[PDB]
Amino acid sequence: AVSLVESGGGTVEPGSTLRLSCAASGFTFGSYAFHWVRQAPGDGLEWVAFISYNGSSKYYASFVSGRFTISRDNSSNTLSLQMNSLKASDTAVYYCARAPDCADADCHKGAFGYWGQGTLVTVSSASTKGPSVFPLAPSSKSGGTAALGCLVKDYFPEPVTVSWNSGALTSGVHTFPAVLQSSGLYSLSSVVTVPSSSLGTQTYICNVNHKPSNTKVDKKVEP
Amino acid sequence: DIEMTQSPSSLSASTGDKVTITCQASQDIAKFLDWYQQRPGKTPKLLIYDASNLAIGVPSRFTGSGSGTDFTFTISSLQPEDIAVYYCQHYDDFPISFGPGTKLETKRTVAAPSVFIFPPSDEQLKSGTASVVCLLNNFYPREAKVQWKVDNALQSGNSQESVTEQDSKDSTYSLSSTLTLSKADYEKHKVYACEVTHQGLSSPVTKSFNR
Repeated sequence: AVSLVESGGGTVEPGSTLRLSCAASGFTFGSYAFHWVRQAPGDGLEWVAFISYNGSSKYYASFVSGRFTISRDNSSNTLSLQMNSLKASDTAVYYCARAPDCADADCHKGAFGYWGQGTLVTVSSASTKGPSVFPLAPSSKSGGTAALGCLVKDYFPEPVTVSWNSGALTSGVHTFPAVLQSSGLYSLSSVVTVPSSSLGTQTYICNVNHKPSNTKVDKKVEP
Repeated sequence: DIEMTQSPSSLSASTGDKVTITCQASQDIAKFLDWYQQRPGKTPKLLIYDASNLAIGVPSRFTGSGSGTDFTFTISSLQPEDIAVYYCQHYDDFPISFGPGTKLETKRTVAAPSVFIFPPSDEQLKSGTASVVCLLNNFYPREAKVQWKVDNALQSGNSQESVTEQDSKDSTYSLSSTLTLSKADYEKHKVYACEVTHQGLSSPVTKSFNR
């Protein structure tokens, strides 16, 4: 089967460089043109670059301005995007893509039938940092429906994952998209609604994982 | 560079509805025009290529038509898994570009949020910052406003919020807002309030606590 596996994602300081790769298998790599496409968090798809089947033609989006170089190695079944002089606005998930199957020597239809899995590139002066996990509970100063939660604060880069009670609690859970703070660090909340009566009998623990910083926290949330 | 546009920007629909959305190019792009679906948090998927051809593996409820500058994409009978953003994309020349997308959501009746306020934790207050959080739970439509107040003074510039993806079961949204204060500012003042306005509320709802 066509397989496109990306690597090289990570964090980069402004003005510095990062190289992405896409390893292809399951077809004749050198018979296909390839593209890079990116998507900033919460924004639209944005075309970045094209390389022809044999690498003789390369084209770039207007925002590239000579900073990125697409290349390929047809003997090793790899595609590359070398990105230089990166800026915060280049933060995105980057995808490689290829046309639908075709029988010709050069399959270059500008339709993206097969995509890589995507890899995140985050450009910031921030350094990799694990979150602090704080409880969200109602003021101590009974009766109705209560909300409780965890505030997963000041981490970099995305993403974090949150579960409740090791996945045993899923009903009424809302885990929100992170916001990017003025500090350059992310913060996210996760909440659950429960009857206020359960605050005395039940245990609520939020399980937070931030893989980039090797941070795993289990936080008991108590009234 | 060719400019691709899409209308509407967002569309509310019901399962079973016929959905028709449009795409326009700033010059004649013949039929060099494709359509993609992207479900929240997923990889995009080609549905229609060369204006009207059904992509391999894709079911018949999807179609596209048009040529030149004006194109249409249709779903004959919307299914729940079809709630997504749809993008058009030209390949008339280089540079290639996408349109900005049309986002679908599911219609439901108006629902006012339940509202909850959370003080900063004692854990957080051991350091120099205080975060106050307000939750707006299970509401529709997505538009809502939060106004933070500290000792009855309206806050500006020191909050951020986000909204969940529409719930797949009940078609509601939820919203979380965080007010960020220095510990000193938090300890200086007493009354913390979040005031919520929404179509489902006849007047604003305020939840508050006293530090």
